[PDB]
Amino acid sequence: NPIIFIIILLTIMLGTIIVMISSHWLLVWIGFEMNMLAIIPIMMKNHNPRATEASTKYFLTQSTASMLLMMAVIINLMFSGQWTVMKLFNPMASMLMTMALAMKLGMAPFHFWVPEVTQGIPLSSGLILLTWQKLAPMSVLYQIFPSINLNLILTLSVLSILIGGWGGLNQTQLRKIMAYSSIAHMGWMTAVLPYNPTMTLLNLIIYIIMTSTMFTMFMANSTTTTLSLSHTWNKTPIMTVLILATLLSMGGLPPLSGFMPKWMIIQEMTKNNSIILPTFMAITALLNLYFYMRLTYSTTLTMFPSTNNMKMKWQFPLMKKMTFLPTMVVLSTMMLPLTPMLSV
Amino acid sequence: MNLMLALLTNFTLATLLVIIAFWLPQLNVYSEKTSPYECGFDPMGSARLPFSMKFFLVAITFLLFDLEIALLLPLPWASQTANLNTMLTMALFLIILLAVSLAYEWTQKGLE
Amino acid sequence: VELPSLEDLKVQEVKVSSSVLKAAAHHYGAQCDKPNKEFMLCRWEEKDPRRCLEEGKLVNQCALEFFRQIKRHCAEPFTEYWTCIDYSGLQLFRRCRKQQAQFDECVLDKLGWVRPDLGDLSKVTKVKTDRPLPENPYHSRARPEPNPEVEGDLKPARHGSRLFFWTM
Amino acid sequence: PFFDVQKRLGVDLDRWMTIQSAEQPHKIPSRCHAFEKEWIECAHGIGSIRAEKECKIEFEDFRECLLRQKTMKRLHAIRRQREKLIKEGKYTPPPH
Amino acid sequence: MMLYIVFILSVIFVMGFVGFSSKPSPIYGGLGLIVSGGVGCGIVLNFGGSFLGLMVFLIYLGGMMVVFGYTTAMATEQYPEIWLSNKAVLGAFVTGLLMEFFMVYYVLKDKEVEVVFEFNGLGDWVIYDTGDSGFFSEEAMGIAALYSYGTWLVIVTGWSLLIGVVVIMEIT
Amino acid sequence: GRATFQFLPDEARSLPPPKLTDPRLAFVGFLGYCSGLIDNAIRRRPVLLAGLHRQLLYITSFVFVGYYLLKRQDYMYAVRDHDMFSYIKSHPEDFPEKDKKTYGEVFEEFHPV
Amino acid sequence: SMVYMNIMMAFTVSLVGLLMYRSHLMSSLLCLEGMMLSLFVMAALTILNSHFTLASMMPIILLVFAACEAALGLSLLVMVSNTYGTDYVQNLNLLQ
Amino acid sequence: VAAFLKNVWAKEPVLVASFAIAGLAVILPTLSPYTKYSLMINRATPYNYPVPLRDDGNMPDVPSHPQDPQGPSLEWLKRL
Repeated sequence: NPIIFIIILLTIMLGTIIVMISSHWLLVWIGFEMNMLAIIPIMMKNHNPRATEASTKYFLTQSTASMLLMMAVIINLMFSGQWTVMKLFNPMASMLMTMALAMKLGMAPFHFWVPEVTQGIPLSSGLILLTWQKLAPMSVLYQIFPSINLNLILTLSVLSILIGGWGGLNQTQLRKIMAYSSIAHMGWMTAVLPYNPTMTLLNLIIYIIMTSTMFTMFMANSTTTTLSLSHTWNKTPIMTVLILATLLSMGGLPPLSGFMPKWMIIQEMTKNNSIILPTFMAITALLNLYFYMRLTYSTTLTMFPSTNNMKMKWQFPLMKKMTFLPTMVVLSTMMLPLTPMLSV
Repeated sequence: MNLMLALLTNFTLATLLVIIAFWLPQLNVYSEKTSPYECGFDPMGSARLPFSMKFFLVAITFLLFDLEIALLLPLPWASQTANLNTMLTMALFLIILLAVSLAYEWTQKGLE
Repeated sequence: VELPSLEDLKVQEVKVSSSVLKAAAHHYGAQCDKPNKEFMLCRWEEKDPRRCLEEGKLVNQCALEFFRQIKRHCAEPFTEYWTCIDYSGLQLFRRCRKQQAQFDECVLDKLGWVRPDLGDLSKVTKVKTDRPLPENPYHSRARPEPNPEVEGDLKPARHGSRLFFWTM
Repeated sequence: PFFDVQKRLGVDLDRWMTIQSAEQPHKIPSRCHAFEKEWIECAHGIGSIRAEKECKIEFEDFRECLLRQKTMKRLHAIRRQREKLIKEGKYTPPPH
Repeated sequence: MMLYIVFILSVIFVMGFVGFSSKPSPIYGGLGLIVSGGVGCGIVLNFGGSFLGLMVFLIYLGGMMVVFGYTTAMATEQYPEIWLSNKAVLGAFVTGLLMEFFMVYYVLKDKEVEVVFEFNGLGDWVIYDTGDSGFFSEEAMGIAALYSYGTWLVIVTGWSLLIGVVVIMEIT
Repeated sequence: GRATFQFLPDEARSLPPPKLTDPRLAFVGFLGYCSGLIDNAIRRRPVLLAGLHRQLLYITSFVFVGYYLLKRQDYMYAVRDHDMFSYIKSHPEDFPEKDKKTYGEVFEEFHPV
Repeated sequence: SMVYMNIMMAFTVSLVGLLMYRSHLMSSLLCLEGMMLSLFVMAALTILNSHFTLASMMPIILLVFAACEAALGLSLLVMVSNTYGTDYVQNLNLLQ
Repeated sequence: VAAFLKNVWAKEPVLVASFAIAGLAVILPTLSPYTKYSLMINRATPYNYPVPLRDDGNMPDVPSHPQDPQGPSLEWLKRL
C-alpha cells in the first residue's frame, strides 16, 4: 500500500510529460490515456459508496472525450498523412478536435463533469491532483492554435464565466464552491488563446498557485460553510486572517496579485480593436466575487462559535510548501514587470 | 473463389441435420405433458444468480495476460532483421514485464 | 502526356513458361552484363519508363540469342532438367541437385560457361558514361527564396521594460 | 507547452513514424512518395504562414495523388460520355 | 463472386451495429459484436493484410468477448428477454434502416445527381487500386511489425499494462 | 529566437549583468522575510522571534533564485528589440520619413466655449 | 469510395443517447467497446492500400489500450452491482 | 545462505527450475563468439535488387564484370 501509492502517483505526471514531449499524434493519444487509467485508484482509497458512484460518473465522461480525439487523428490521416502536432488541414477535423477536448478541461457545455465528481469524494484531502488534468490539454492547445474556427473557442468561453458564475451562488458545500469558479478561471484563458497564445500561461501559473494554497488552508477540518465559522475562536485566529487574504486576492482586487492577469490580459485583448468582448467578461467576473464576499462574511465576523468544544491540544498536520504560497500569491503585483518575459 | 464456399457447405450441412432432429421428426402434440416439469432435474429455484468474487478475478487476470502475447506474437518475424542487440534485449523485456505482474498478484490470488 | 506509337512494340517476345525460364536462369544473368545492368541505370538513375525503350530491347534481343544457342548445342540434358524441376511444389533446387551436373557436364566445357555460385546478386558495379547525365530532374522547379537573417549586435533594453510605467 | 527535449539530446523517441517518406525498412515506398519529398522541399525555412498562400501547387496535386478525386471524375464521366450510345454503335475496342 | 463482394459485406457490418446500438438485453449484444467482428474482419482480410485481420479474432473476439459474456451472469442477472419483442426496440431499428438503404439509394444510382453527391462513386475495381504487383519480400503489411526502430513505443505499452494489474489487484 | 530549450542561452554574455543593490532584489526576499515570520505564525510558535535557522535560508532562497531568474528577463527584452530594429532597418517602404512642419501649417478646429 | 461512407455511418454506434442510457449500464459499456472496430477498421483501410510500411503497427497498438481501458471500466461496474445487484443507470445520489 | 539453495529445493522445485532457465539465458550472448555471426549471416541475405553505380573519376573498385575478384568477402559461407 505505501510504496504502490507513489508508483500510481508518480505515473500521473509521467502520463502528462509524453503529452508535451511528442511529435506524433499516436503518442499524445497514449499520454492522457493512461492518466484516465491512473486516476481511478486515487478516487477510491476509503471505499465509500458515493465515491464508487462518483468515479464511474467521472470515468465514461473521460472515455468518450478520449475517444473522439482518436477520431480526429484518423480524419487528417487521410488528408496529407503528416502526423506532426500542428494545424489539422481540415475544418471537419478541427471542429471535432476542440469540442472533444473541451470535456477534459470542462468548459460551459459538457457541464457537470466538474461539480458531480468533486462533490462528495471523501478524499477531499486532494484532489489538488485535478490541476494536472487542467494542465495536459492546455499543452495541446498551444500547438493546434493556428487552426481553429475562432467562433467555437469563444462561444465555449463566453458561456464559460456566464454559467460558471451563476452556478454557485446557490451553494454551501465549499468543494462545489471550489469546483465552481474553476470553470470561470478556464474562461479567461481560452478567450485569449487566438490572440497571442502566450499571456495565457500567465493566467495558468497563477491559477495553479492560488488554488493549491486554498486546499491546504482547508485541511484542518473544513467541510461546509457552517464549519468554516467554528475555527476562528477555536483553532487559530490567524487562520481567519489568512483565509481572508487569498480570497480577496483571488477575486482580482488591485492591491493584491490576482489582478495581475486581467490588467495584462486586456493589454492584449484590446490592442486588437476588440472592446465589447472584454467589457462583457470584465463585468461578468464581478458576480464571481459574490462567492467570496459572503464567504468572508462568515469567518471574519465571529458569526456564532457555539457548541463549546475545546481544542486544548496543538495541531500536527503536514502543511507542505504553505509558508511560501501567500507570499507569492498576494505580494507579487509590484515584483512582476516581466513574468511575461521569463515564461515567453 | 473457394473459401467462402469452403465453409458455407459446412454450415448448411450443419443447419440441415439440426432441423431434421429438432423439427420434422419431433412435433409433440400428443400427450406431451409439458407441465411444470423439465426444470433441469430439480424444482423451483426462487434465488437468482448470486455474485461470486473468486470467479470474477479469473476473467480480468486472463485478459491482461492475453494482450502482451500479441506483442510477443511477431517474434519469429523479428528474426530476419537488421540490428539484433536491440531485438534480443527488447524481446526479453516484455516477458519480464509479464513476469512481475505475476509476482505482485502472486502474493494474493485466493481460492481461484 | 505523349506516348510512343503502336510501333516500337510487338518485338520478338520470349514465349516460354515459368520453370523453363527459371531452369537455366543462373548462368543467364551473370555473363551478359552489358545491356541489362546499364538498363537499370536507365530506370533507376532516370525515371519515366517512356524515355527508356532502346535498352529494353537490348536486354530482350540478346536473351533471344541465349536460348537460341542452347537449343543448337546442348538441349538433350536441358529438356530433362526443367522436366524434373517442373514436377511442382515451390520449385525446389535440392530435388534435382543430382541431375544438375548432367546438364552442366558440358556447359562449362562445350560452349564454355561458368557457375556463378554466390558472388552474383550483390557487389554493385559501374558500367560506362553512356547517356548524358540527367541533371535537372523530373521538375526541380524553384526553391523558393528564404527569409533574410539578423546578426546585428546585442545591446540591452532601450529605456527599460517599456510596459506601463516601469522604469527599472 | 512544447518543451522539445528530444531536440536537445539526440535520441529519437519517435519521429521516424511520422511522415510517409522517412525510412522504409526494406526500401519499398508509398504510392505518393514522389510528392512527399517534393512538397517538404517547398516549406522548410518558410514559417508556414506565407507557405499557405505561396507554395500552393506542390500541396494540391499531392492531395489529388492520394484520393484521386478528379481522376475518378474524369473517369466516371466517360461512363456518361459513351454508354448511353451502347445501342448506337462504337464498341471501341473490339476484343482483344 | 461479383466485383461487389466488399460493398455487400459492409452493409451487413453497418446493420450489425444497429442491432446492438438500440437496446438488446445484454446477451444479444454479444450477437451483435461477433457478427460484426467477423464481417468486419471480412473487409480487412482483403487488401493484403491478413495477419492484421486474424488478430481481431484472437485478441478482441477471443479475449474480450468471453469476459463480456463471463459477466452478465455475476451481475445483471435478472429474468432475460429478447429484443424486437418490445415496443422500444423496433421503433429505433427502422430509423436508420431506411438511411442504410437511402444513402445507397442516390449516391450513385442516378447518373450524376448532381454536384455534391457524385464525387465518390460505387465500384468498380478501383476499390483496391493497387496495380502493379510487388516482390517476394512480403505483402506488405508483413515486414512491418518491428522490435527495431520503435523502442520508446514498446517500453511504454509494456509498462502501461504493468500498472494495469496493480490498479485491479486492489479495489476488488 | 534560435538555440531552443535553454534556461538562458550562451549569447547572454554581453548583457550587463543585472548586478545587486537593485531594489527588486531587495524586495525579492523581503516578501521572503515576511514569509518566514508567517512560518512561525501558523504553528502557534508563540514567539515571532523564533528559531533564526528557520528564519534564515528563506532570505538565501529567494535572493539567489530571483537573481538567477532575472538574467533571462533582461535577455528577452534585449532579444526583442534586436529583432525589431532589423526589420526596421530592412523594408524602408514600410517606414516612411515624415515631414517636419511647424505651427504655420495647421488650422485646427477652432472651438471656443 | 463507398467503402468509407460505409463505414463512417457505422461510427454512429456511439450515439450518445445510447452511450449512457437507458438502464442496464452493460448495454452502454457494450457500444464503448463496439466503438472500436470503427476505428480499428477505418485506420486499417487507409494504411494498407497506401503502402506506408510502418504505421501498420499502430492498429495493433490501438486494441492494446482500449482492451485494458474497458477492462478497468468493467471492474467498476461490478462494484456498482456488488453494492446493489443491479446496475440501473437511474441510480443517482450525488447531485450536481 | 548456502543452505537456502538446498532447503527450498526440497520444498518447491518448480520455480527454481524457472529461474535456472531464466538465468543462463541472458548471460550467454555476452559469451560465445557464435553471436555477431548471427548478425553477419543476417546482413548479406539480399532481399532487394542491387542497383549499379556510375564511373566518374573514381573507379574505386568493382568493374562491370561481377565474377572478377571485385567485391567483399561473403564467400566464406560456401566453405562453411
